[PDB]
Amino acid sequence: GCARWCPQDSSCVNATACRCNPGFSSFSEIITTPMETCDDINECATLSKVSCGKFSDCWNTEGSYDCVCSPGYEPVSGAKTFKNESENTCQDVDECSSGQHQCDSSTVCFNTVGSYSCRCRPGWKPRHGIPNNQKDTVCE
Ligand SMILES: C[As](C)(=O)[O-]
Ligand SMILES: [Ca+2]
Ligand SMILES: [Ca+2]
Repeated sequence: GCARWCPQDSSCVNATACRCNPGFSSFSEIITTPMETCDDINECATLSKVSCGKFSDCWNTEGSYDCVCSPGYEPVSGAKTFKNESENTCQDVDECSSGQHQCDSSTVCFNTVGSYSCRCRPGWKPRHGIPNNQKDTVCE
């Protein structure tokens, strides 16, 4: 059988009951009424569950979730999206060597984990207001 009144995001279990689809939850384990709702589980809140690993972030979605390397980090496996630690290959991006940085020609790019900084070349001095060791740094 298959109850046809099954609420959204749930699938029939028999002729008089339904079950929330994987990724959703309901108040009762078994839906026996069309008034019951199947709500999205936030996999990123349960701090209990394992992590995405280092340099990553958990992003919740309606019906699922995704792990992504944080800004300043990129996956060596080309896999922009992953599910667990084991799939984590987020390494830091070297904006200086990759020439992706945007330091004033008057400065020298210095790479850091997750970011990067522009420093004053020796014998040079920072312009006014703006300080050194920064992405907006400028020297004269
Ligand atoms: C993509 As949907 C509205 O079936 O959760
Ligand atoms: Ca979710
Ligand atoms: Ca970096």
